[PDB]
Formats: sequence, C-alpha cells, structure tokens
Amino acid sequence: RKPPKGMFLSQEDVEAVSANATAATTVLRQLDMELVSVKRQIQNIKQTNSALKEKLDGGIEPYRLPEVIQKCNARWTTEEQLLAVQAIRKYGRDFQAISDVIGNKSVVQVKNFFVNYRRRFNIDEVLQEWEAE
Amino acid sequence: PSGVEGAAFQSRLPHDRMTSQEAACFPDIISGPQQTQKVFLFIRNRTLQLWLDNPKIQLTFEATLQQLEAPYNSDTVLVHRVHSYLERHGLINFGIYKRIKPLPTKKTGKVIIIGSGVSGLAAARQLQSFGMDVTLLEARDRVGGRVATFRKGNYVADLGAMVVTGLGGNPMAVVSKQVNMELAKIKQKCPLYEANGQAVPKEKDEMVEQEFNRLLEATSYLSHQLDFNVLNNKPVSLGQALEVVIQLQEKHVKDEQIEHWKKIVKTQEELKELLNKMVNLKEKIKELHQQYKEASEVKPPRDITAEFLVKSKHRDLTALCKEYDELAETQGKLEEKLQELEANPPSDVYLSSRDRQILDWHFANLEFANATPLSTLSLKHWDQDDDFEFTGSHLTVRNGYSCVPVALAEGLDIKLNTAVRQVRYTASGCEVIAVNTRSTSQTFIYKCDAVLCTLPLGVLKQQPPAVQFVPPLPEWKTSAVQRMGFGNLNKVVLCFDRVFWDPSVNLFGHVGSTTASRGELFLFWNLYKAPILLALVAGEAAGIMENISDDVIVGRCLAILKGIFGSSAVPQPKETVVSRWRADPWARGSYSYVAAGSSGNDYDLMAQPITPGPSIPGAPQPIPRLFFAGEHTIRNYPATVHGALLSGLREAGRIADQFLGAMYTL
Repeated sequence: RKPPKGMFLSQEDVEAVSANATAATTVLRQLDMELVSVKRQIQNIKQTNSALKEKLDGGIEPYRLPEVIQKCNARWTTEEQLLAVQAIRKYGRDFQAISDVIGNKSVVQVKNFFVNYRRRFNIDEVLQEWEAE
Repeated sequence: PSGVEGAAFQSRLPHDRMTSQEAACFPDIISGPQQTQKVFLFIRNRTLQLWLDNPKIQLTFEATLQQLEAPYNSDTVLVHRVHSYLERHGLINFGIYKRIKPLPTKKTGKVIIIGSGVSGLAAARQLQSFGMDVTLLEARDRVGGRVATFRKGNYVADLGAMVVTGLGGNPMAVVSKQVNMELAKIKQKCPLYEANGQAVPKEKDEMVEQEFNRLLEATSYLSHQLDFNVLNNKPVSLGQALEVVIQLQEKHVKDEQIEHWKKIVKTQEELKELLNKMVNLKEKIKELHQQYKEASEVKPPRDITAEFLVKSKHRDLTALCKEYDELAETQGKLEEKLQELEANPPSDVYLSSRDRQILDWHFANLEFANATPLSTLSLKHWDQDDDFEFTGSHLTVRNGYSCVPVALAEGLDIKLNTAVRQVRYTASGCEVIAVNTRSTSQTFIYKCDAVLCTLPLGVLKQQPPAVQFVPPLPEWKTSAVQRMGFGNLNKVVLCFDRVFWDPSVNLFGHVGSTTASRGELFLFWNLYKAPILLALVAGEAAGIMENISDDVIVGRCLAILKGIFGSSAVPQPKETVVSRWRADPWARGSYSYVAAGSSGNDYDLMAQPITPGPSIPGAPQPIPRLFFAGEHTIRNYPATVHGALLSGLREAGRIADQFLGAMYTL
C-alpha cells in the first residue's frame, strides 16, 4: 500500500522517466543544471551583500546622541506650549513624537493639550494643513 | 509444528483443509459432512506420520490399520482408499526402502523415460514400484543429470546442485534418512572483499545490504500498487524496475538539494534587502546629524522656532537610530539562520561509485539465485514460488550430491550413452529412436505404451531441434517453451594441497570492478573435507565466460585470491575443473526462471501430457501417451533438485492412474 520509508515513487515521476530511453538522463540533467544556476546565484548575492556589509563599517556609533532623562512634569510653560504647535505642524497626530520632542509631557495629556487649547491655538487649522503635506 | 499436524506440514500439505488433489479422488468426502472430512484428514495425517517416522521400510496398508486408533480404524475401506492414494502419488513409500510385499512377477504396460536425471529416476523407481516395466534412456555415461559430482582421489566437489534448501517440508529430508548423506549446515557469515583485496567495513557491508532489500520492496510496490507491468507494449523486467527505482532515488536527492539551496537564496535575498535598507537609513542618519550639529550652532537663548528645530532633529535622529537597531537585530537572526543551513546540507549523492559496486554484488547474488541477468526476469512473477519456501537452514552434501541419484539408480534398467533423436507417439503407442553417443552409427528402436520426457528445458528449446517430436508438439506447448527462460550458472573448482583461508567461513565474496563483470567470480565456497575452494560465475558473465580457456579462468581466480590472502599463501592448485552448462548438449543451461512475458502458468502448461489424434478417422479419442517431468514442470518448486524429484513422483502417479486405473475414486 505504501513504499518503504525513504523511497520516493510517484506516478508522475514514474511516467516522467519511462517516456523515452534518455528521459531519465534528460530529467536528471534538468536539475543538475538548475542546481548550478541557483548555486552561483547565491555566490552572486553573496559578493553583493559583502559590499553592502562593507559600506556599514563602524555602524552608527559616532552619530548617536545621549538619552534625555528628565522627570515628566505637570504644568505647561509657554515655551513648552509653543514647541507643541510646531510639533503638531510637523507631526500631524503622532503623539509619541510630539511627546518625544517636548521631553516632559504625558503622551496622554498631549491629547488633553490638543483638546484644551484647541481653539486658542487654532489646532484645527494647524492640523488640516499638516494634512495638506 | 509437530504431531499428526507436523506430518502434513512436512509433506507440503495443509493439515486442517483438503487439497484440490484430494477433492478429485474423494469428491464424496469433500462434498459431504464436515465430520467425515475431519475423519479423513486425520487418517491422512496419521499415515503420513507413520511413514515419516520410519522411511526405511514399506508402510503396508495393514501395518497402517494395525497402528491406527478407533473410531478411525473402523471404516477399513476409507483407510485403504486413503493409504492407496498416498502411495500412488508418492507421499509415502517413495525413495529407497525395504519392500514388505514383494515385486509382482508379471509386469504391466511399458514406460520409456528419457533422461536419468533426478526427475527421471524418481518416476522410474515409483513406476517399477507399481509393477510397470521401465527403461531409462540416458545420453550421458552417468546417471546424474544436473546433479554432477567431481571425484578425483579424495577430492569431491559438486558441479551441479550442491545445496539442500532446508529440511522443513523438504522431501529430501526423507531421502537423507534412507541414503547415507553427510549433510552439513552452511554458516551464512559472508565477508565481502573489494577489487583491492581489503574487506568491506561493517558500516558499508551492512548499510548497502539494507538498501538492497529496500530496493527490492520498492519494485514490488511499482508492480502491485502502480500496475507498472507493461511499458510501450512490452512487459517490464526486474532489471528495468530496479533502475527506475534507482533513478527516482537519484532524482529525489537532487530535488532535496535544490530546495535546500533555494532556501538559501530566499534568505540571502532577504538579507540583501535588509542591508540596502540599513545602508540607506545610515545615510539618512548622517544627513540629520549634520543638520542637528548645524542647528546647535545657533547658540542660546534662541527663539522657539530655533529651539524647535534643534529639539525636532534630535528626536528624528534618535528614531532612525531606533529603526537601525531593529535592523541589526533582524540581521543577526538572518545571518545565523544562514550559517544554520550551510551546516545541514542534505545528502550529496544517492550512492557513491563505491557503494554502487558493493550493491552490484548483491545484484550478482540475485542473478545467481535465478541463474540469469535481471533484465530477463519478469518483474511481476519472478518470485511466485517464494510462498512455498522450506524452513530450516541450508546445507551441503559433504560426500557429493551425486550420492543420491547413484542411490536411486540401483535395480533400474538404464541405457547409458543412448541419445534420443526422435519421439513418435500415436493412438496405438510409442516408439523412441535413439543412437549410440559413442558411434552414432548404431541405431535403436524402443516401443512402449508411454514416454516420460524429462529432457531439460534447454534441450526442448534448442533450434534446430535436438529431438524431433512426431507429430510435432502443439502450439500451446511449444509457445510455453519459447516463453519460459532457461538460465545459466557456472562453477570453478580449485583443488589445493593446504587450507589457506578462514576454515570456519563457509563462503566469502569478491566485489567486481564494473557492473558488467558483477557476476564474474563473485563468490567462493568452503564446503568439503579436502581443501577445496569453489567459485561462482553468474549473470551476464556466465555465458561470456564459456568462451575463455580454463587457464585464463583459473588465472583470474588466483588473482582474486592473492589480492585477499596475499601472493605467498595461495599455491598452485593441484586439480582444476570449470563447467559450461550452456555448452553441454544435455543441459543447454543450468535451470529455469520466470522470464519477462511468462508466468508460473507456463510451468503448468509444461506438465500437461499429450494425447495424440486417432489413427483411424472416426475412432474415439485415445489415452495420453507423452508425459513430462523435471524441474521446468513443477510450478511451486522450479529450478531445484527437490522440485525435479517431486515432478517425477507426480508423473508416476499420473501414468500409473492412466494405465493401471485409479481404484480409490469409488
């Protein structure tokens, strides 16, 4: 009912190698060639990746910048309030970036800040024209 | 098994079920109540046991009934019906025993038997047992047939049959009890040596053997599950089925390899895309770092658009420094998953040019079992007789296997050097025309009621005919003759003056340089007392080795031995014998096989006897006059000595039934 384990026999395969007297040899050189095609295609992307790996010598350690460690604060200084309106104009709705910029503001009350001075700072007009980009 | 049930087994009979033979002699029983069937079956098995426990004395009908038990020993006619059946068809009182009831003075009917090979002698002795007049015509000067034993001085080596295939169910078990035979068990240990002369390592010897049997089962799957039995109108052979299995295994190793690397391109390609993003992100880092370091140049206190710009670019740079670390994390994963896959590459080939030479020895062994190349063997039927394998180990006859035919031959009328040239069979009887082999001038005429032909299948196949049938054999018989195969297999007997091999090894192998020469001197045997080594020449090699002088053949033999034992141990052999059964006019090969295009049903065609037409037109259909026996006529036991012997016993019963009447069918 089933071949010995490890043996591989299928009707299609069997038909394939019975068809002629050289079908076997033909079908066996159809993989021999196609295996070289893949094999040197590897060494082709291998060289290429060697070049790209060579361009990242040193990674990005000279371009790194220290972590701003500051306790989050509650009140809104005008200076802090003013940054926001530019963050909004340059970041649409990414509250994380906006809080990242300010550095002392609750990701949470950035939305509160959006909700509060929404008329005094004309945040709608601001947003609609971040959208325009 | 043992008991009265063991006697049935050891006579090739189901113990609990009645055979097609017994249904024909006892149609009253087999259509009757289950209870009488069991009664009959018991007295069958019990007389058999009576015979088998002492096969050196005639088992008389009335010695039987004395030792039977009631209530079975009441229906004396059933016993007599049963006892006579077993005697006619040779399941009891066959072989060489002391008769109790003496031979009849007046003989009845006349049988001419062609050939005093083992089937011939078996029937001769049974017919003469049964009261008939038998003459045997032998073309050779010895009564062996294909059981041929060399003897010079104290050397003894069989050129013919040499192996009893095990005593469980073997009628030769009976014979050895009657004929002094030195039966010795054959140790199956068999170390191979390659062409270099150095043993195969147990790793290879044992790992290629399993591939061998795995390959066999494979072909079996192709035959019985995929109906791969006919290709481009021709029937498939075992050899072709094997190669198709091998090529499909070679094909799947390549498929395996191609999908393994194809994983590697799919991940070097993944990695390539990563590096591109990493290189293009680093350049976006570089540019922003510039712009931030510039915007830091507007020193404080600055206006909020300036502070915004400085704060803004620092977040942006950090973010893309965030992304770039997620991408050298994901690099490390891909850069190790790549070193993983180069670490497990699949199998590089399917079989190395070395294994393929060790495998080819296992194929040369199979070409020995069937005495023919595997491109001839019918894939479907080449092993149809496997269901009737005997139990027990295989054996050899240390005193030479001709000791048996020479034994059966006593007291028989045998005409040696008498070659049949023509068989005439007609409504009124038969005449067989033989010449003297020594002076083919002298011509002989033998008239008889019936001819038993035990001519080898190689002889009946000879073109132009070695024996003329008058009238010709019908097409259904001659077509079975063309379809069957007659194999070939030759031996080289090397007689030395001192043992230089492992004496506890019965057999060892030589692995061959090429596929073509795989059968050429691939196996050696130590079996006999004297220091004799025996070498096989099987498969395609066998036929090709008959056109080469002994000296060259022993030349090669001593090379293969030197390479294994070293050039100073093996001396010159004292006596040397090489055999060519395909050249022998009285064999024309070694034994039969199931050729591609044939089937075991051709073996039953070989055995149907011939009934010639009426002499006077309008006269009624006569008696069968021409019968056939020998190894090519027994379907479940071809190509063996025990199968020859059984064929002769079968024909004696059929001939006696036809010419003496079957008193036990009433």
